[PDB]
Amino acid sequence: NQVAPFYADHVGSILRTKGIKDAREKFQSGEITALELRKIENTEIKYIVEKQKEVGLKSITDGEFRRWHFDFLENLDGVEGYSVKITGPIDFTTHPFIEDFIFLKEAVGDNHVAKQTIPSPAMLHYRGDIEYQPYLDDAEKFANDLATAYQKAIQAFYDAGCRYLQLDDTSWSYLCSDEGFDPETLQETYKNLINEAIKHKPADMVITMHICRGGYGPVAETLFGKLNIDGFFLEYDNERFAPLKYVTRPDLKIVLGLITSKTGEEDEAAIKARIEEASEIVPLSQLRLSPQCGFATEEEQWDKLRYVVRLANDIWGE
Repeated sequence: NQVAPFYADHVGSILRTKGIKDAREKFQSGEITALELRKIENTEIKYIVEKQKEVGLKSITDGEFRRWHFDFLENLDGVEGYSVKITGPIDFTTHPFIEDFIFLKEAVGDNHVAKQTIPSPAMLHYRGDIEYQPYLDDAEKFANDLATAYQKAIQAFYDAGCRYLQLDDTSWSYLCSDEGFDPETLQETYKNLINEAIKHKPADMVITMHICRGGYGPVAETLFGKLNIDGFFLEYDNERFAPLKYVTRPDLKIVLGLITSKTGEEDEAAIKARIEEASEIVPLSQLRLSPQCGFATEEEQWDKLRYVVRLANDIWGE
């Protein structure tokens, strides 16, 4: 048991089955209609919903089967794909992700928690080409609206019954090495953007953040010390526990993605040691396990999940 991210949790995306694979093809082909492709998706999602439950998972997603990033953004007023172009004032009114959640929530039940993933608001700032004149003249203006667009977004998800929302942010990984563009400045615009975006976060709602590559050393100060997020899904390799754990908050749980979700190799004693090492820097009481990223062979997939469930079980629970 648990509340926020569970000892055995997962990023969210799941491998596309052949049903969803075949369908998405006939659609762009012209054989099936948008209003028709949804049904299959509904069947497929339902199939993966049960599987996450049969492996032991407590948090269940829709495996991002309907395809959770630029689709979410391009559905915000003032934004439209063509990357995403910001051509008007950012806003939220009626997003398609609301019914997709209601659907998921339906299939999950009351004995499990529905997890919803959307990109981080800072994902629009970067991968988005600002075209609007005002935002182009005043950056603060852009950040403000985008944050309200998110306050309203989150509220709409909450109202829909979401109690576990995750922000996928792959922007921090960029300013982690190599390189420059805007060093030592983005972490600020972003940290303030994120906190503002989730400023009006209900007490019973959990908002985790997936930092895709991974809590590097640089973006580790403002991330675990300044960011007002509940949990963090950090991914690690087999060969490296980085004292960057500036996490002083006894409620800031950080999920450790020690399970390879791409290859297949994998020692058990290594993971236990690795976690153990982490437990030294930050109490085991507030650490979680999961595979490194979201899955995206099927058999192998769920097997690694039951592996997460087994490990977290014999590790957590004292």
